[PDB]
Amino acid sequence: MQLNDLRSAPGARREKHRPGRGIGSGLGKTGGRGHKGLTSRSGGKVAP
Amino acid sequence: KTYTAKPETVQRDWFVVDAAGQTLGRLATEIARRLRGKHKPEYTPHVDTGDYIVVINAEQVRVTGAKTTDKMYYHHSGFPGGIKSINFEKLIAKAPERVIETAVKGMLPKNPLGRDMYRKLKVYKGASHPHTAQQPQELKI
Amino acid sequence: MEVAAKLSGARISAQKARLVADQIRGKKVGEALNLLAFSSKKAAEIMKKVLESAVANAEHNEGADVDDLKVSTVFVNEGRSLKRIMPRAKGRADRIVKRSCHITVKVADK
Amino acid sequence: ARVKRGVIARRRHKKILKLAKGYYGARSRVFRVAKQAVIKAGQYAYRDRRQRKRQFRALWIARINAGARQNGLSYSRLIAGLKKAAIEIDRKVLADLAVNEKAAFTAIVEKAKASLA
Amino acid sequence: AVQQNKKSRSARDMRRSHDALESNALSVEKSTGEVHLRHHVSPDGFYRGRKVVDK
Amino acid sequence: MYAVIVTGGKQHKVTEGEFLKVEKLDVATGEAIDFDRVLLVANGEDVKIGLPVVEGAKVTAEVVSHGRHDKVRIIKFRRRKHHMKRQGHRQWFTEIKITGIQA
RNA sequence: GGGCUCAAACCACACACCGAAGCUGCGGGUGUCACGUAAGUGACGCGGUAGAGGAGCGUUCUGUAAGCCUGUGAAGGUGA
RNA sequence: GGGGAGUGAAAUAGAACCUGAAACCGUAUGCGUACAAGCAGUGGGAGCCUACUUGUUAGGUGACUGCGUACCUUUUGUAUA
Ligand SMILES: [Mg+2]
Ligand SMILES: [Mg+2]
Ligand SMILES: [Mg+2]
Ligand SMILES: [Mg+2]
Ligand SMILES: [Mg+2]
Ligand SMILES: [Mg+2]
Ligand SMILES: [Mg+2]
Ligand SMILES: [Mg+2]
Ligand SMILES: [Mg+2]
Ligand SMILES: [Mg+2]
Ligand SMILES: [Mg+2]
Ligand SMILES: [Mg+2]
Ligand SMILES: [Mg+2]
Ligand SMILES: [Mg+2]
Ligand SMILES: [Mg+2]
Ligand SMILES: [Mg+2]
Ligand SMILES: [Mg+2]
Ligand SMILES: [Mg+2]
Ligand SMILES: [Mg+2]
Ligand SMILES: [Mg+2]
Ligand SMILES: [Mg+2]
Ligand SMILES: [Mg+2]
Ligand SMILES: [Mg+2]
Repeated sequence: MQLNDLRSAPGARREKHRPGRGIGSGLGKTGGRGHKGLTSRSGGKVAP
Repeated sequence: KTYTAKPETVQRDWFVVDAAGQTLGRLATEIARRLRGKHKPEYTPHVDTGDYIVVINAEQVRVTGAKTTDKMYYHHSGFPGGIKSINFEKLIAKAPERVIETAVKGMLPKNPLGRDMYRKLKVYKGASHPHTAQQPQELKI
Repeated sequence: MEVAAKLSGARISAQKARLVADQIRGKKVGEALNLLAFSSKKAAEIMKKVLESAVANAEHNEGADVDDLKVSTVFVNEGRSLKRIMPRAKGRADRIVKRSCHITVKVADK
Repeated sequence: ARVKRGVIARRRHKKILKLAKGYYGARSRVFRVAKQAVIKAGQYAYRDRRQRKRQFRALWIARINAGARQNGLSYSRLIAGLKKAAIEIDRKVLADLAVNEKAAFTAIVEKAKASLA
Repeated sequence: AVQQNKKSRSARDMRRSHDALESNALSVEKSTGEVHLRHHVSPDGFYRGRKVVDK
Repeated sequence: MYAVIVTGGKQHKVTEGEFLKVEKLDVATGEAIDFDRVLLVANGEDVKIGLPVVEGAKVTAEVVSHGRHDKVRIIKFRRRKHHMKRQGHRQWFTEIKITGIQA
């Protein structure tokens, strides 16, 4: 046991999605929001 | 690995073809293919590996059908309305070598190499040519 | 040997000064001096001073002869610009660049 | 916390411009022009790996045609003869024989001529 | 009227292929050995042997 | 004297003492391979044409070294469609030295 | 387009050949299943926008670190 | 404003001064380029030059030639004028 020898179990921790960070990430240029419409807008949310 | 013909070591022969009684297009294909070097196993698409062709008796070339009066050669002078047309028959009477020269030029590539291959074609009106020192070998198609 | 003189911040454009520099490149210093003395260009008055300063460096720091020297290297580099404002017709303000250049003349006997 | 992009961005741009070496004008000096040229050159290079195989085969076939016609056969008749007599020499080697080993190429053509009839 | 495309540096320098300066016709006096413009009074003040401006 | 052999889906015209780069062979460095698919053996005016194989002919080579060709870059770009993938490639080869050609 | 007319047109028949990133060959990578409690074998796959899923690189800071490297040359810059 | 001298470990640390990137502008050398048509590359490829490893090599250039209408966005669809 060492401070540079400690891990969490596989699958315990994951990276968050980072949209709009280029083509290769799979979330580039729209962030998974599609093209237009309210849902693509900043603050665009449909009321419950 | 595959062989390429060096322009410095290309063997080029001289051939003389008699155009008397020959169909213009069918004689022009043999001339065009021998100016390209397509008859040589050393053929390279970017190298002029072809032979020199001397054509004699150019006015005696012939066209089938009614093409003697109907085949028309057009050119434009760059001026508005500057379209000019001449007959096969009247072009033979005026510039007979231009007939064979035109049929070969359209059959060659339209690039610097094709203009190089054209420079190896010598067309003459009489039965004699000035290149006797090159001793062309008669090439009857 | 090769000796150089440099004038930094010559108040003239590098494009204008390069026309004079192209005339004296590769010439014997005596000929180049006579060409610069009778040129109608403003750059030749400035260039001639740099050339004869290089000749003086070759004759003092290295002890040469003017008749053995030739202009081996001459080049003009762009220097610091000075930024100015010129008024135009309808309140438009236009930026004026006041160009300067670095003139380097190298003489060599070789 | 705060991450400057200068060092990493310079390394990225220099890799592209190094690939644009030898290109004309802005295609070798200006990053956003050089970037397009490096991508397009890559598209061409991928496509020309395919085209090279076609171009060389067309060159072999033309030389085999010229070599075989010097021996009284057209290309199409020689290939059919080289299948009737089970000769599996490929066109790259056949085109090398027709230029460099003409006696060997003549023997193969005669073997194809005999097989046809 | 203005360019649709920025002119390339090659094209800029090609227009300037006619901008090179010419050299004047220089002569040497014989009375003094002095360099002057051909057909001009010398900077010392001599023309074809004789002093004309006398400073 | 040259022979035509088949190696790795391709054919090569080979002579004695020639160095070749063929598709990777599962033969250790320094061992001697014997090519049996010989299509044409020519000793000079003594051309032997296999139908398809020259009967009783063997070309013997020696594995000089293994290695990878210069890297090739693979780029797939679809303009206006937000798509680009890159890929490198280095093809394995085996360098052989033709130590003998027998008719 | 050149040019073409017992065609280099049209009709019929036949035997050849060319022709793609299709198929085969040779070498390599990868996905999913199955056999493997293994290295790996077998089969079938592997164009792709929006979009979902998976696996990573790199950058700055903190710990590991009063460690390790470093004026016998750090970071940075510029070539191979 | 420079060239020397000198100071300094270092002056291309010289006061607009640590490092000193890019655009952009030059000088030098090598090769190419004035009968040639277009996204300027890519595939093939001669010659020349340089360096050693002295030609199955490395680097630079690249005649000639096949193919080839930037990118982003937005769109049913864009070389798009
Ligand atoms: Mg997607
Ligand atoms: Mg949008
Ligand atoms: Mg919509
Ligand atoms: Mg929507
Ligand atoms: Mg074409
Ligand atoms: Mg076939
Ligand atoms: Mg194919
Ligand atoms: Mg496939
Ligand atoms: Mg496989
Ligand atoms: Mg597929
Ligand atoms: Mg996919
Ligand atoms: Mg840091
Ligand atoms: Mg000291
Ligand atoms: Mg410091
Ligand atoms: Mg500084
Ligand atoms: Mg020219
Ligand atoms: Mg043009
Ligand atoms: Mg190449
Ligand atoms: Mg084209
Ligand atoms: Mg619309
Ligand atoms: Mg389109
Ligand atoms: Mg536009
Ligand atoms: Mg336009």
